[PDB]
Amino acid sequence: MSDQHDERRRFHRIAFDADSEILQGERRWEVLLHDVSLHGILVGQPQDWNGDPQRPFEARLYLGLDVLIRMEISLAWARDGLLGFECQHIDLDSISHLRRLVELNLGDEELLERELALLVSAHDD
Ligand SMILES: Nc1nc2c(ncn2[C@@H]2O[C@@H]3COP(=O)(O)O[C@H]4[C@@H](O)[C@H](n5cnc6c(=O)[nH]c(N)nc65)O[C@@H]4COP(=O)(O)O[C@H]3[C@H]2O)c(=O)[nH]1
Ligand SMILES: Nc1nc2c(ncn2[C@@H]2O[C@@H]3COP(=O)(O)O[C@H]4[C@@H](O)[C@H](n5cnc6c(=O)[nH]c(N)nc65)O[C@@H]4COP(=O)(O)O[C@H]3[C@H]2O)c(=O)[nH]1
Repeated sequence: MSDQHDERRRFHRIAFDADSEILQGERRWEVLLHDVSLHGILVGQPQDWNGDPQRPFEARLYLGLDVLIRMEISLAWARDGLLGFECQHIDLDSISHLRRLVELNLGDEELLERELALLVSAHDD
């Protein structure tokens, strides 16, 4: 309840605002994306959400004018109006645009040490 916010996802998720659309079968809907990860996405639940949580969903993100990203995701969970999705497959090109978003959001060398060492608890040592 303090500075732990009960973290359960190894590392945070590049949170930024943008427009996202989800397509499941012959049905499409417009949604706002609240945050994403190199292997997961979070979105808002629209009213026209006429889909079966058991069947897969596809997500398309729109950032730049020439930046169209496509990812295939499945319903992971749903709580308080928001919906989570786990990436099952994503285009090689889309993967790179996500890398670009992560790199730019990263910024550059910094201090706080700890924060930097935190990568230790996950990967790359
Ligand atoms: N089943 C499931 N549900 C998910 C997942 N990701 C998000 N959610 C749901 O969506 C909510 C969005 O987080 P928030 O409350 O705005 O804001 C979050 C966030 O700011 C922080 N937080 C919690 N766990 C983590 C974590 O592992 N990493 C980071 N970076 N922040 C976390 O604490 C706040 C409270 O978290 P919640 O009450 O859980 O609130 C979460 C949770 O109900 C997921 O992978 N699986
Ligand atoms: N970027 C992004 N990715 C998402 C989101 N929701 C789900 N995913 C992806 O799908 C997985 C969901 O696992 P889970 O079986 O729901 O189980 C979750 C859940 O039990 C817990 N967890 C993670 N983050 C939260 C959170 O914010 N709130 C709560 N309450 N639980 C969380 O940790 C587990 C993490 O599972 P993994 O598969 O390792 O990590 C996440 C992540 O890879 C989302 O909103 N954004």
